[PDB]
Amino acid sequence: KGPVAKRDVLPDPIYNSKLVSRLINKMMIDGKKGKSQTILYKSFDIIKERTGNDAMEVFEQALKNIMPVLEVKARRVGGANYQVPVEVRPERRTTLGLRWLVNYARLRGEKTMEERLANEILDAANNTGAAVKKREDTHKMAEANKAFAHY
Amino acid sequence: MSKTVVRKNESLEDALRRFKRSVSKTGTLAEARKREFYEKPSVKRKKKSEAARKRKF
Amino acid sequence: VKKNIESGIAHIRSTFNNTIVTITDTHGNAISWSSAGALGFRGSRKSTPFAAQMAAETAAKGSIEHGLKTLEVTVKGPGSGREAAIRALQAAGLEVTAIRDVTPVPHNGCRPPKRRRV
Amino acid sequence: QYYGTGRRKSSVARVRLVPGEGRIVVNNREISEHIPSAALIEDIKQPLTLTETAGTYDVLVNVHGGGLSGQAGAIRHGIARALLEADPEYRTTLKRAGLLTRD
Repeated sequence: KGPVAKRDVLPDPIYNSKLVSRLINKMMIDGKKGKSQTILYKSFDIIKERTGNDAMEVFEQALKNIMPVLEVKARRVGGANYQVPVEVRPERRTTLGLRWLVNYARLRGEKTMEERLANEILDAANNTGAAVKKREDTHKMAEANKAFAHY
Repeated sequence: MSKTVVRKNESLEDALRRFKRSVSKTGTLAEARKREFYEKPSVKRKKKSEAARKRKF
Repeated sequence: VKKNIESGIAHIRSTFNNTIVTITDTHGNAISWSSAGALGFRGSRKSTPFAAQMAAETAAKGSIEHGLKTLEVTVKGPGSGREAAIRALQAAGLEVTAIRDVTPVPHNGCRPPKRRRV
Repeated sequence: QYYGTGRRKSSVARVRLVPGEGRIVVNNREISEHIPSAALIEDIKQPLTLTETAGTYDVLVNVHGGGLSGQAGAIRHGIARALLEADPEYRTTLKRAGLLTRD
Protein backbone atom coordinates (compact mmCIF):
# COMPACT_ATOMS: atom_id res chain seq x y z
CA LYS A 1 0.00 0.00 0.00
CA GLY A 2 0.94 3.67 0.25
CA PRO A 3 -0.29 7.25 0.07
CA VAL A 4 -2.20 8.77 -2.84
CA ALA A 5 -2.07 12.09 -4.67
CA LYS A 6 -4.74 14.69 -5.39
CA ARG A 7 -5.29 18.24 -6.61
CA ASP A 8 -7.75 21.13 -6.51
CA VAL A 9 -8.62 24.31 -8.43
CA LEU A 10 -7.03 27.51 -7.10
CA PRO A 11 -8.28 30.37 -9.31
CA ASP A 12 -10.96 32.44 -7.58
CA PRO A 13 -11.52 36.12 -8.44
CA ILE A 14 -12.90 37.08 -5.01
CA TYR A 15 -9.88 36.76 -2.70
CA ASN A 16 -7.86 34.32 -4.80
CA SER A 17 -6.44 31.60 -2.55
CA LYS A 18 -5.92 27.85 -2.69
CA LEU A 19 -7.21 27.60 0.88
CA VAL A 20 -10.27 29.60 -0.17
CA SER A 21 -10.80 27.10 -2.99
CA ARG A 22 -10.51 24.23 -0.50
CA LEU A 23 -13.05 25.95 1.76
CA ILE A 24 -15.39 26.36 -1.21
CA ASN A 25 -15.02 22.64 -1.88
CA LYS A 26 -15.97 22.25 1.77
CA MET A 27 -19.34 23.45 3.14
CA MET A 28 -20.85 22.13 -0.12
CA ILE A 29 -23.98 20.00 0.21
CA ASP A 30 -25.95 18.12 -2.44
CA GLY A 31 -23.36 18.76 -5.15
CA LYS A 32 -24.26 22.48 -5.05
CA LYS A 33 -20.88 24.18 -5.35
CA GLY A 34 -22.51 27.35 -6.67
CA LYS A 35 -24.38 27.86 -3.41
CA SER A 36 -21.16 27.53 -1.42
CA GLN A 37 -19.33 29.89 -3.79
CA THR A 38 -22.05 32.51 -3.43
CA ILE A 39 -22.13 32.09 0.35
CA LEU A 40 -18.37 32.56 0.62
CA TYR A 41 -18.40 35.56 -1.73
CA LYS A 42 -21.17 37.30 0.21
CA SER A 43 -19.54 36.51 3.56
CA PHE A 44 -16.22 37.97 2.42
CA ASP A 45 -18.08 41.01 1.08
CA ILE A 46 -19.80 41.51 4.44
CA ILE A 47 -16.43 41.14 6.18
CA LYS A 48 -14.82 43.74 3.91
CA GLU A 49 -17.80 46.05 4.49
CA ARG A 50 -18.01 45.88 8.28
CA THR A 51 -14.21 45.81 8.70
CA GLY A 52 -12.12 48.20 6.63
CA ASN A 53 -9.61 45.52 5.68
CA ASP A 54 -9.07 42.88 3.02
CA ALA A 55 -10.78 39.62 3.95
CA MET A 56 -7.70 37.68 2.81
CA GLU A 57 -5.58 38.74 5.79
CA VAL A 58 -8.45 38.18 8.21
CA PHE A 59 -8.99 34.67 6.84
CA GLU A 60 -5.26 33.93 7.03
CA GLN A 61 -5.12 35.07 10.66
CA ALA A 62 -8.23 33.04 11.51
CA LEU A 63 -6.60 29.96 9.99
CA LYS A 64 -3.36 30.63 11.87
CA ASN A 65 -5.39 30.85 15.08
CA ILE A 66 -7.57 27.77 14.59
CA MET A 67 -4.88 25.51 13.10
CA PRO A 68 -4.07 22.81 15.70
CA VAL A 69 -0.39 22.08 16.29
CA LEU A 70 -0.75 18.87 18.31
CA GLU A 71 -3.30 16.09 17.86
CA VAL A 72 -4.22 13.55 20.54
CA LYS A 73 -4.60 10.08 19.01
CA ALA A 74 -6.11 7.24 21.01
CA ARG A 75 -4.26 3.95 21.46
CA ARG A 76 -5.34 0.85 23.40
CA VAL A 77 -2.22 -0.75 24.89
CA GLY A 78 -3.87 -3.17 27.28
CA GLY A 79 -6.91 -2.34 29.35
CA ALA A 80 -5.99 1.33 29.68
CA ASN A 81 -7.04 3.00 26.40
CA TYR A 82 -4.20 5.51 26.40
CA GLN A 83 -3.72 8.47 24.07
CA VAL A 84 -0.65 9.69 22.19
CA PRO A 85 -0.03 13.32 21.18
CA VAL A 86 0.87 13.67 17.49
CA GLU A 87 2.47 16.40 15.36
CA VAL A 88 -0.04 17.42 12.69
CA ARG A 89 1.36 17.99 9.23
CA PRO A 90 0.40 21.35 7.66
CA GLU A 91 -2.08 19.67 5.31
CA ARG A 92 -3.91 17.98 8.18
CA ARG A 93 -3.76 21.24 10.16
CA THR A 94 -5.41 23.18 7.33
CA THR A 95 -8.05 20.49 6.82
CA LEU A 96 -8.86 20.41 10.55
CA GLY A 97 -9.06 24.20 10.63
CA LEU A 98 -11.48 24.19 7.70
CA ARG A 99 -13.58 21.45 9.32
CA TRP A 100 -13.81 23.29 12.64
CA LEU A 101 -14.52 26.62 10.94
CA VAL A 102 -17.39 25.22 8.87
CA ASN A 103 -18.86 23.10 11.66
CA TYR A 104 -18.84 25.76 14.36
CA ALA A 105 -20.02 28.43 11.91
CA ARG A 106 -23.08 26.37 10.98
CA LEU A 107 -23.54 25.47 14.66
CA ARG A 108 -23.52 29.09 15.87
CA GLY A 109 -27.02 29.84 14.59
CA GLU A 110 -28.14 33.05 12.89
CA LYS A 111 -30.42 34.23 10.08
CA THR A 112 -27.99 33.29 7.29
CA MET A 113 -24.94 31.10 6.80
CA GLU A 114 -23.33 34.21 5.29
CA GLU A 115 -23.57 36.16 8.56
CA ARG A 116 -22.68 33.02 10.52
CA LEU A 117 -19.44 32.52 8.58
CA ALA A 118 -18.63 36.24 8.77
CA ASN A 119 -18.99 36.32 12.55
CA GLU A 120 -17.05 33.06 12.79
CA ILE A 121 -14.16 34.49 10.76
CA LEU A 122 -14.25 37.49 13.08
CA ASP A 123 -14.25 35.43 16.29
CA ALA A 124 -11.39 33.45 14.74
CA ALA A 125 -9.26 36.47 13.84
CA ASN A 126 -9.89 37.42 17.47
CA ASN A 127 -8.68 34.30 19.28
CA THR A 128 -11.91 34.23 21.30
CA GLY A 129 -14.11 31.97 19.19
CA ALA A 130 -15.94 28.68 18.92
CA ALA A 131 -13.38 26.89 16.75
CA VAL A 132 -10.73 28.26 19.11
CA LYS A 133 -12.55 26.53 21.97
CA LYS A 134 -11.98 23.26 20.09
CA ARG A 135 -8.36 24.28 19.51
CA GLU A 136 -7.86 24.96 23.22
CA ASP A 137 -9.48 21.67 24.21
CA THR A 138 -7.23 19.78 21.80
CA HIS A 139 -4.16 21.59 23.14
CA LYS A 140 -5.19 20.77 26.71
CA MET A 141 -5.58 17.10 25.80
CA ALA A 142 -2.20 17.06 24.06
CA GLU A 143 -0.57 18.68 27.10
CA ALA A 144 -2.20 16.23 29.52
CA ASN A 145 -1.04 13.34 27.30
CA LYS A 146 2.53 14.67 27.07
CA ALA A 147 3.70 11.55 28.93
CA PHE A 148 3.59 9.71 25.58
CA ALA A 149 5.34 12.25 23.37
CA HIS A 150 7.02 9.20 21.81
CA TYR A 151 6.38 5.48 22.23
CA MET B 1 26.74 0.53 35.00
CA SER B 2 29.71 0.28 32.64
CA LYS B 3 32.77 1.12 34.76
CA THR B 4 34.49 3.76 36.92
CA VAL B 5 36.65 4.96 34.00
CA VAL B 6 35.97 8.58 33.08
CA ARG B 7 35.81 10.03 29.55
CA LYS B 8 35.60 13.70 28.57
CA ASN B 9 35.99 15.83 25.44
CA GLU B 10 33.26 13.91 23.58
CA SER B 11 29.57 14.36 22.85
CA LEU B 12 26.67 13.38 25.09
CA GLU B 13 25.80 10.19 23.19
CA ASP B 14 29.45 9.18 22.67
CA ALA B 15 29.46 8.19 26.33
CA LEU B 16 26.26 6.15 26.04
CA ARG B 17 27.76 4.38 23.01
CA ARG B 18 30.47 2.87 25.20
CA PHE B 19 28.14 2.48 28.19
CA LYS B 20 25.79 0.14 26.32
CA ARG B 21 28.79 -1.87 25.09
CA SER B 22 30.76 -2.16 28.34
CA VAL B 23 27.64 -3.04 30.37
CA SER B 24 27.62 -6.39 28.56
CA LYS B 25 30.69 -7.70 30.42
CA THR B 26 29.00 -7.22 33.82
CA GLY B 27 26.19 -8.95 35.66
CA THR B 28 24.15 -5.74 35.76
CA LEU B 29 22.14 -7.09 32.81
CA ALA B 30 21.99 -10.81 33.70
CA GLU B 31 22.75 -11.45 37.37
CA ALA B 32 20.73 -8.50 38.70
CA ARG B 33 17.93 -8.98 36.13
CA LYS B 34 17.23 -12.74 36.20
CA ARG B 35 16.52 -12.92 39.94
CA GLU B 36 13.25 -11.00 39.78
CA PHE B 37 11.24 -14.18 40.35
CA TYR B 38 12.23 -17.59 41.65
CA GLU B 39 13.45 -20.40 39.40
CA LYS B 40 13.33 -24.03 40.50
CA PRO B 41 16.70 -25.80 40.79
CA SER B 42 15.97 -28.08 37.83
CA VAL B 43 15.09 -25.30 35.40
CA LYS B 44 17.86 -23.21 36.96
CA ARG B 45 20.43 -25.83 35.94
CA LYS B 46 18.92 -26.55 32.52
CA LYS B 47 18.89 -22.83 31.68
CA LYS B 48 22.69 -22.72 31.61
CA SER B 49 23.08 -25.84 29.46
CA GLU B 50 20.53 -24.29 27.10
CA ALA B 51 21.75 -20.69 26.81
CA ALA B 52 25.52 -20.96 27.24
CA ARG B 53 25.55 -23.58 24.45
CA LYS B 54 22.81 -22.62 21.99
CA ARG B 55 24.21 -19.06 21.95
CA LYS B 56 20.70 -17.56 21.98
CA PHE B 57 21.88 -14.53 23.98
CA VAL C 1 24.79 30.05 56.27
CA LYS C 2 24.19 27.79 53.26
CA LYS C 3 27.08 25.38 52.71
CA ASN C 4 27.83 26.14 49.05
CA ILE C 5 29.09 22.74 47.93
CA GLU C 6 31.14 23.05 44.76
CA SER C 7 30.45 19.54 43.44
CA GLY C 8 28.43 16.51 44.49
CA ILE C 9 27.15 13.08 43.44
CA ALA C 10 23.75 12.01 42.10
CA HIS C 11 22.13 8.65 42.88
CA ILE C 12 19.41 7.56 40.45
CA ARG C 13 17.19 4.50 40.99
CA SER C 14 15.42 3.33 37.84
CA THR C 15 12.62 0.77 38.02
CA PHE C 16 9.84 -0.62 35.86
CA ASN C 17 7.33 1.35 37.98
CA ASN C 18 9.13 4.47 39.23
CA THR C 19 12.29 6.55 38.88
CA ILE C 20 13.96 8.40 41.75
CA VAL C 21 16.58 11.14 41.37
CA THR C 22 18.72 12.08 44.38
CA ILE C 23 21.57 14.61 44.36
CA THR C 24 24.15 14.36 47.15
CA ASP C 25 27.46 15.87 48.22
CA THR C 26 30.85 14.18 48.61
CA HIS C 27 29.67 12.66 51.91
CA GLY C 28 26.31 11.54 50.50
CA ASN C 29 24.23 14.15 52.31
CA ALA C 30 20.91 14.75 50.57
CA ILE C 31 21.09 17.98 48.58
CA SER C 32 18.03 17.74 46.32
CA TRP C 33 15.76 15.02 44.99
CA SER C 34 12.82 14.51 42.64
CA SER C 35 10.77 11.63 41.26
CA ALA C 36 8.23 10.99 38.53
CA GLY C 37 5.51 10.84 41.17
CA ALA C 38 6.45 14.38 42.18
CA LEU C 39 6.32 15.58 38.57
CA GLY C 40 2.70 14.41 38.36
CA PHE C 41 3.01 11.04 36.63
CA ARG C 42 0.85 8.73 38.76
CA GLY C 43 0.34 5.71 36.49
CA SER C 44 2.83 3.44 34.77
CA ARG C 45 4.16 6.56 33.01
CA LYS C 46 6.38 7.00 36.08
CA SER C 47 9.03 4.62 34.72
CA THR C 48 8.99 6.18 31.25
CA PRO C 49 12.11 7.83 29.77
CA PHE C 50 10.19 11.12 29.55
CA ALA C 51 9.26 10.94 33.24
CA ALA C 52 12.88 10.19 34.15
CA GLN C 53 13.90 13.14 31.98
CA MET C 54 11.55 15.50 33.81
CA ALA C 55 12.65 14.19 37.21
CA ALA C 56 16.32 14.71 36.38
CA GLU C 57 15.55 18.18 35.04
CA THR C 58 13.73 19.16 38.23
CA ALA C 59 16.51 17.80 40.43
CA ALA C 60 19.14 19.70 38.44
CA LYS C 61 17.21 22.98 38.44
CA GLY C 62 16.69 22.55 42.18
CA SER C 63 20.35 21.90 42.97
CA ILE C 64 21.45 24.81 40.76
CA GLU C 65 20.24 27.11 43.54
CA HIS C 66 22.08 24.97 46.09
CA GLY C 67 25.19 25.91 44.13
CA LEU C 68 27.02 22.76 43.01
CA LYS C 69 28.77 23.42 39.70
CA THR C 70 29.44 19.81 38.67
CA LEU C 71 28.21 16.43 39.85
CA GLU C 72 28.97 12.71 39.64
CA VAL C 73 26.61 10.03 38.35
CA THR C 74 25.73 6.95 40.41
CA VAL C 75 22.70 5.65 38.51
CA LYS C 76 21.56 2.12 39.33
CA GLY C 77 18.70 -0.30 38.80
CA PRO C 78 16.88 -1.79 35.82
CA GLY C 79 14.83 0.28 33.40
CA SER C 80 15.09 2.31 30.20
CA GLY C 81 14.80 5.72 31.87
CA ARG C 82 18.49 5.72 32.82
CA GLU C 83 19.29 7.11 29.35
CA ALA C 84 16.88 10.05 29.30
CA ALA C 85 17.83 10.76 32.93
CA ILE C 86 21.50 11.28 32.10
CA ARG C 87 20.51 13.08 28.90
CA ALA C 88 18.54 15.67 30.88
CA LEU C 89 21.28 15.81 33.51
CA GLN C 90 23.77 16.79 30.81
CA ALA C 91 21.39 19.15 29.00
CA ALA C 92 20.70 21.01 32.26
CA GLY C 93 24.22 22.47 32.03
CA LEU C 94 25.64 20.76 35.13
CA GLU C 95 28.53 18.84 33.59
CA VAL C 96 29.08 15.33 34.94
CA THR C 97 32.38 14.52 36.64
CA ALA C 98 32.77 10.72 36.78
CA ILE C 99 30.95 7.42 37.32
CA ARG C 100 31.19 4.26 39.41
CA ASP C 101 30.82 0.51 38.90
CA VAL C 102 28.50 0.06 41.89
CA THR C 103 25.57 -2.35 41.60
CA PRO C 104 23.43 -4.49 43.94
CA VAL C 105 24.63 -7.73 42.27
CA PRO C 106 24.24 -10.47 44.90
CA HIS C 107 26.21 -13.67 44.86
CA ASN C 108 23.34 -15.81 46.17
CA GLY C 109 21.29 -13.84 48.69
CA CYS C 110 17.72 -15.01 49.27
CA ARG C 111 15.48 -16.74 46.77
CA PRO C 112 13.07 -14.39 44.94
CA PRO C 113 9.30 -14.88 45.18
CA LYS C 114 6.95 -16.87 42.98
CA ARG C 115 6.36 -15.87 39.37
CA ARG C 116 3.36 -13.88 38.14
CA ARG C 117 1.60 -16.75 36.33
CA VAL C 118 1.21 -19.65 38.78
CA GLN D 1 -9.86 26.59 -40.41
CA TYR D 2 -8.34 24.90 -37.38
CA TYR D 3 -10.80 22.47 -35.80
CA GLY D 4 -11.07 20.78 -32.43
CA THR D 5 -13.37 18.72 -30.24
CA GLY D 6 -13.55 19.45 -26.52
CA ARG D 7 -15.09 16.16 -25.45
CA ARG D 8 -15.79 16.24 -21.71
CA LYS D 9 -18.52 14.49 -19.70
CA SER D 10 -20.80 14.01 -22.74
CA SER D 11 -20.41 17.73 -23.61
CA VAL D 12 -18.68 18.15 -26.98
CA ALA D 13 -17.21 21.50 -28.05
CA ARG D 14 -17.25 21.60 -31.86
CA VAL D 15 -14.68 24.40 -31.91
CA ARG D 16 -13.16 25.85 -35.09
CA LEU D 17 -10.34 28.26 -34.20
CA VAL D 18 -10.28 30.59 -37.21
CA PRO D 19 -8.29 33.87 -37.35
CA GLY D 20 -10.45 36.60 -35.83
CA GLU D 21 -10.52 39.20 -33.06
CA GLY D 22 -11.46 37.14 -29.99
CA ARG D 23 -15.21 36.58 -30.26
CA ILE D 24 -16.47 33.47 -28.45
CA VAL D 25 -19.82 32.11 -29.66
CA VAL D 26 -21.60 29.40 -27.67
CA ASN D 27 -24.43 27.71 -29.59
CA ASN D 28 -24.94 30.99 -31.47
CA ARG D 29 -25.00 33.08 -28.29
CA GLU D 30 -22.87 35.62 -26.45
CA ILE D 31 -20.72 34.80 -23.43
CA SER D 32 -22.92 36.72 -21.00
CA GLU D 33 -26.05 35.82 -22.97
CA HIS D 34 -25.38 32.12 -22.30
CA ILE D 35 -23.24 31.69 -19.17
CA PRO D 36 -24.01 33.62 -15.97
CA SER D 37 -21.75 33.18 -12.94
CA ALA D 38 -18.69 34.55 -14.73
CA ALA D 39 -16.39 32.77 -12.25
CA LEU D 40 -15.88 30.22 -15.03
CA ILE D 41 -15.43 32.79 -17.82
CA GLU D 42 -12.01 33.84 -16.52
CA ASP D 43 -11.16 30.15 -16.14
CA ILE D 44 -11.93 29.43 -19.81
CA LYS D 45 -9.04 31.72 -20.78
CA GLN D 46 -6.55 29.96 -18.47
CA PRO D 47 -4.53 28.59 -21.42
CA LEU D 48 -5.40 31.68 -23.46
CA THR D 49 -3.49 33.57 -20.74
CA LEU D 50 -0.68 31.02 -20.39
CA THR D 51 0.03 31.56 -24.10
CA GLU D 52 -0.48 34.98 -25.67
CA THR D 53 -3.44 34.43 -28.02
CA ALA D 54 -5.73 37.21 -26.82
CA GLY D 55 -7.49 38.47 -29.94
CA THR D 56 -6.06 36.68 -32.97
CA TYR D 57 -8.53 33.76 -33.17
CA ASP D 58 -12.32 33.61 -32.97
CA VAL D 59 -14.21 30.78 -31.27
CA LEU D 60 -17.40 29.57 -32.97
CA VAL D 61 -18.81 26.52 -31.18
CA ASN D 62 -22.00 24.44 -31.10
CA VAL D 63 -21.92 22.90 -27.62
CA HIS D 64 -24.46 20.08 -27.37
CA GLY D 65 -25.06 18.33 -24.05
CA GLY D 66 -24.03 18.88 -20.46
CA GLY D 67 -24.80 21.52 -17.87
CA LEU D 68 -23.25 24.96 -17.62
CA SER D 69 -20.10 23.79 -15.82
CA GLY D 70 -19.59 20.78 -18.08
CA GLN D 71 -20.18 22.93 -21.15
CA ALA D 72 -17.59 25.49 -20.02
CA GLY D 73 -15.12 22.70 -19.31
CA ALA D 74 -15.67 21.13 -22.72
CA ILE D 75 -15.34 24.58 -24.32
CA ARG D 76 -11.98 25.29 -22.71
CA HIS D 77 -10.75 21.75 -23.41
CA GLY D 78 -11.65 22.01 -27.10
CA ILE D 79 -10.05 25.46 -27.19
CA ALA D 80 -6.82 24.05 -25.77
CA ARG D 81 -6.86 21.06 -28.13
CA ALA D 82 -7.50 23.17 -31.24
CA LEU D 83 -4.86 25.71 -30.20
CA LEU D 84 -2.31 22.92 -29.72
CA GLU D 85 -3.13 21.35 -33.09
CA ALA D 86 -2.81 24.82 -34.64
CA ASP D 87 0.55 25.71 -33.05
CA PRO D 88 2.28 22.92 -31.07
CA GLU D 89 5.15 25.27 -30.17
CA TYR D 90 3.72 25.69 -26.66
CA ARG D 91 2.81 22.01 -26.24
CA THR D 92 5.77 21.72 -23.87
CA THR D 93 4.05 24.30 -21.66
CA LEU D 94 0.48 23.00 -22.05
CA LYS D 95 1.44 19.38 -21.30
CA ARG D 96 1.47 20.37 -17.62
CA ALA D 97 -2.29 21.05 -17.86
CA GLY D 98 -3.64 18.61 -20.45
CA LEU D 99 -7.28 18.96 -19.38
CA LEU D 100 -7.89 15.38 -20.58
CA THR D 101 -9.87 13.43 -17.98
CA ARG D 102 -12.06 10.87 -19.84
CA ASP D 103 -14.84 11.90 -17.44
